[PDB]
Amino acid sequence: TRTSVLADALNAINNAEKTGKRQVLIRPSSKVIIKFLQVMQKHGYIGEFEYIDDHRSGKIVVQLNGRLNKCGVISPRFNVKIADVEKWTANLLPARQFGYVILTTSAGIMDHEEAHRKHVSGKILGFVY
Amino acid sequence: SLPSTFDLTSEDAQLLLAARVHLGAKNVQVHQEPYVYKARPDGVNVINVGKTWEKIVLAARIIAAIPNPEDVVAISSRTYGQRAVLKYAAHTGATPIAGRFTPGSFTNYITRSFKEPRLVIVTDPRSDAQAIKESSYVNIPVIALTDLDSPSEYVDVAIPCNNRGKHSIGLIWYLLAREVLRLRGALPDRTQPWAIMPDLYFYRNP
Amino acid sequence: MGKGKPRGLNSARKLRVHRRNNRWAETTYKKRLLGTAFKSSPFGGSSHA
Amino acid sequence: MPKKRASNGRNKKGRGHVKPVRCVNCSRSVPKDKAIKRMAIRNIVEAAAIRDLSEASVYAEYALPKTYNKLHYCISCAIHARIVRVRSRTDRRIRAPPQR
Amino acid sequence: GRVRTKTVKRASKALIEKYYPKLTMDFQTNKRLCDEIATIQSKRLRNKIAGYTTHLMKRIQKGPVRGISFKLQEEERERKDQYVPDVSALDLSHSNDVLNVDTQTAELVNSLGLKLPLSVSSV
Amino acid sequence: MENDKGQLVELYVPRKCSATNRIIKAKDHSSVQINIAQVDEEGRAIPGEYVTYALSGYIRARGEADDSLNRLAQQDGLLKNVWSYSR
Amino acid sequence: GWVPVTKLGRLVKAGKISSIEEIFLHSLPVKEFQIIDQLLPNLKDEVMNIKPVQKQTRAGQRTRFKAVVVVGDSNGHVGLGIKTAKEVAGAIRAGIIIAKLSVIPIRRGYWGTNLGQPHSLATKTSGKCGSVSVRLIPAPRGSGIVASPAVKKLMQLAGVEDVYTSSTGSTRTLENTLKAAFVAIGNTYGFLTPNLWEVQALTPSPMDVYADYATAS
RNA sequence: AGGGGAUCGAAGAUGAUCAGAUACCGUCGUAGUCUUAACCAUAAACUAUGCCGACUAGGGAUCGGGUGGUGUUUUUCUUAUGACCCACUCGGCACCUUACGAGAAAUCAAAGUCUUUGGGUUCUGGGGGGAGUAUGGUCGCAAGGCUGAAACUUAAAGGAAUUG
Ligand SMILES: [Zn+2]
Repeated sequence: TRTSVLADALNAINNAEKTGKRQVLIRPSSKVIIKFLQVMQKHGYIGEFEYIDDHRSGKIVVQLNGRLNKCGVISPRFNVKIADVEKWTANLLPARQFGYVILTTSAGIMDHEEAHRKHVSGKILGFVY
Repeated sequence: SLPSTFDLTSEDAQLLLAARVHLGAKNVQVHQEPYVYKARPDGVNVINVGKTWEKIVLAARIIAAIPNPEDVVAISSRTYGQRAVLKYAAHTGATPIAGRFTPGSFTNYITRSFKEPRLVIVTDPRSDAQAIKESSYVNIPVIALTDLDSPSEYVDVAIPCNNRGKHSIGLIWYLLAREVLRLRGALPDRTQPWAIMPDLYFYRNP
Repeated sequence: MGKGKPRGLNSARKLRVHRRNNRWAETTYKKRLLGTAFKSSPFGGSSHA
Repeated sequence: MPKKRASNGRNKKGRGHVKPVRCVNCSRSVPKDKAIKRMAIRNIVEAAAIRDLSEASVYAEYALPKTYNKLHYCISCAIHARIVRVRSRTDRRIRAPPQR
Repeated sequence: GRVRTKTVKRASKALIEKYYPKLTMDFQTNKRLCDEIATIQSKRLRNKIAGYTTHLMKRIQKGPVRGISFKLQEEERERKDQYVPDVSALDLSHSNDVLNVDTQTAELVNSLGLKLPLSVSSV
Repeated sequence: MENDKGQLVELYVPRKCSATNRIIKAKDHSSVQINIAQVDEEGRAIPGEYVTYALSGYIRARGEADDSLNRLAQQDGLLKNVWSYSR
Repeated sequence: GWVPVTKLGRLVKAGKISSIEEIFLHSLPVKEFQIIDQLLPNLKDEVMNIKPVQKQTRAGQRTRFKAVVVVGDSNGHVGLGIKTAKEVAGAIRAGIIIAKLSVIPIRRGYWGTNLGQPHSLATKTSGKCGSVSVRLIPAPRGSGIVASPAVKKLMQLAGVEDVYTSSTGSTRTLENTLKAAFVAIGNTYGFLTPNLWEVQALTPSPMDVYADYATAS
């Protein structure tokens, strides 16, 4: 059974970008996927995407750019205590220059640079770069 | 963009349909592959005409771009195309290869038949599989006169053609040899059929 | 591929107990816990005698 | 000995362990899939004549029937001359029969 | 078992390729033209070149051969392929009536061009 | 690809594939350069001017070099009514 | 003596391609030995090891000597070459030739802000060969090379100052260890970054411009 | 423990071969083979590949439905079913061709989406022997299952491929 809807979305994107595609169809759909994709949309990893509304659940279609490399997920949403973000950002990303570890918290759904300014942290969802 | 002139000659539509260029492509279907216009009854397809004549002019524009003429290679192992390639080599500078390719031609500098070209033109991807696959080792583009049966391994700019036999090989090289000379060459005007002849290509009696 | 082992947020118990079983398949761990050095090994589990 | 063939004894697929059948020569038990089934039709009179019987006989036309004997051979027995003959590595793959 | 060797056929190809003139049928005249140009040490090997070169002249009057066909032989085709026996008429115009195309091919003309000659068949 | 204030550090600022937007490596022997001529009024061709493309060896081996060329050509204006958006 | 074959060989002898970039940018082959000697002056040319290898014969065996050699300088170029001749010292001559033909660039960076010149890898790269995976992994200033002595010589020729490693597998096989690391160091140019997203004009190659001077007239 | 008991048949008799043959070959041959009530719970119980879920590549066959075709026939006249053909579609047993991926390699469209490592979850393993033995439980009328050690010995045992 599809226990993680968020994992199915980012899995389908990786197989498309590997083959050399410019469009992906994610079926299950959610609020959290739309919040996750809009962070990628700001930093230039993904172009435009449009939500098809079946009178039922949802269906998303994305436009790939040719910039992505990997878009991963970490399923057991571990708790993070601001100072311990240095462990996760070092391992999951390459280099200290750029990359994003997309996490969730009581403010909203931030990247690790955005969350550092506010002095705020919580659970983790996934990453890019 | 384009000269707003080469809009497919209405007289040349008679030459294509008489030679059976757009009356086949077999039942079998590789799935690239949008060069079609519906299926005829009893296991026969129909190739679109406007798509072919556009791509032949596109192929001529790539051949015209190279500065040194004696460079673009024409290849044919199939016995029908052997006569057509020899004519193309005579009109404009283009070293031909008839029959066997001899493996290690583009690679391996010891060989007597050592080419080092910047463009390859092929008749059949099926029979000339050695020519297309081995050309990838030293960064060479390809042009293929394919039909809907043959594969697309390293095949750039594939002109849709009819590889059943006889006529359409002779006609497509005749139109290529014309369009190469139209853009930088002998002919100062596109009008007047030009002669020469299509039947100077073709298969002969043994 | 879930890699066999339980990757749950509340898996704690099974993760700890599975390894106390698998720890017994190592000679240095097995001989330290059971203590054959005292009961065997002619010396009294010592350097010199 | 690693993996030799993919299909092996062949047709037991989407199916449990099947009925066996006895060989002709050895009287040895072997599966019906892994059987080597030749079908040998023979003229009931031997072709070395064949005229000599029909010359002296009664009636015109004459039926002159044929026996329809289906045979089975337990692999090792078939390597003695029967439908096998050991093959090369890539020659194994040809499922198309020789001749016809 | 008189199979001629490779070193005989090395000379037999090299001599006939360049010097197609000075080669006419018989042994004795062509034998005098082997020692003419080349510098062979022995008599046996010298005369054995004359044997196989003269044998190729018997076949050359009954068509060509693969690998041994140069200078005159490429030109001795050649008009036959260049100025072909055909063409009387065009040919392949609309000599036999005016295009016997199919139903689907007739419909294909309407989208692209406008009007060609059509004797449309029902298939 | 940058440093403090003065100049750009690095060499070989590499070519990206026109179809996929993927970096073409130095030893990737298979990559190609399609140079297409610039036509003028009533035949002709402008000498020393091209509409250049570049394809990676990855997609060329796959089989979608021909389909990718007609997509690029129709947008630049080197073709008419060949490659369809909807299919 | 010199005397070139092929179009690029004649082009370098005239003296138009400087050193080097125009070969690597446009992905041109380099089959001639004499090109890299003309372009790059500084080359080492250091031998790693020599294995006698046996093939079985009906009455004896055939001793043949493999020769692993590394090539580079101290800026950002490295190479590798293996060859198996029956002469021992002659195989080193053959090994140095082949390694020059497969010389390949490297992309360096930071490592924690710019300030001055770069002296380590930009991104975390890796390469596999057989069953030996290598992983690197930049460092800060003043850490030095942290790898096996065999791998250390390959990194010294590259001009990389500071880098960590994490080899995993049967790493004693010195051919597969270096050849796996050669993919990891060669895969630096390939991984996209925020810097390389900006679009460039597609330039004409040396072969297109200088067509008439090359080729035998 | 009952019934049945034709054929083949461990034990066993009994002819040859053999230096010996109580082994293969042959002639017979008890139990067993079949069933009715109980038991036993193991096999190369092998696709030597744990289940549920996505996504990635083409190609025709086939077994079951379900669609449409003035299609072909059946012919009792249109029939109307059926049975054949052409295209399409869900589910299933399988195959072919390529690897861009994976792998130590044989090979694999899953053994792919893993140093760019994280979809959910059960089970088993940690050099070779001693050993599936000792001992103690527990289960069976028995045969034996399930559970399951160490002292002590040793530098190799092994997998896939290449030459001879
Ligand atoms: Zn048998």
